[PDB]
Amino acid sequence: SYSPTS
Amino acid sequence: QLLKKYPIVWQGLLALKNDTAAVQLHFVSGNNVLAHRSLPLSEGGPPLRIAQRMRLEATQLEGVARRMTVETDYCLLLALPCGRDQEDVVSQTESLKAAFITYLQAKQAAGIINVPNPGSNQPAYVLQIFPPCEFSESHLSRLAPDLLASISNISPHLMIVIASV
Repeated sequence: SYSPTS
Repeated sequence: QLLKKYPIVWQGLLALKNDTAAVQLHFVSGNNVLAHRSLPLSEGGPPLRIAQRMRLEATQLEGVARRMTVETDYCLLLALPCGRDQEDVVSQTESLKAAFITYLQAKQAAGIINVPNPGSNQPAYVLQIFPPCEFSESHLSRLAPDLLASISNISPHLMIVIASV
């Protein structure tokens, strides 16, 4: 799973 | 150098937030066709943008290692800075150190780039972009110990694992 960068 | 054994297969710009860095990607192991198929054109196009990240934690890294067990399903690349002269190289290297390596280490993450095939909104390839870390040292030691010894704690770099999905 992933998460977005700022 | 020994970077003839690990040939340059891509040259271009990486992007992360409002930062960019010029890199050359050296082939280390796996299936080089995945690089040609997954990476963009670099003839002046938009930079290769990191817009997602994955935690450097057990199950995330196990997933990356999972795709690395057969040579046809992954590509392992080493990213090194480059520039048009020594002054440019220092600046691109400082960008790589400060805006990419330091950032990913501070977040304890790898960059993630999902590459789609046109017409399909299912990912065809994923680029997993590691800063120097325990995971990159493990696999570089296993697959290219000569290369690792020349860069470890010496030259800023990223490890890129390309997996076909």
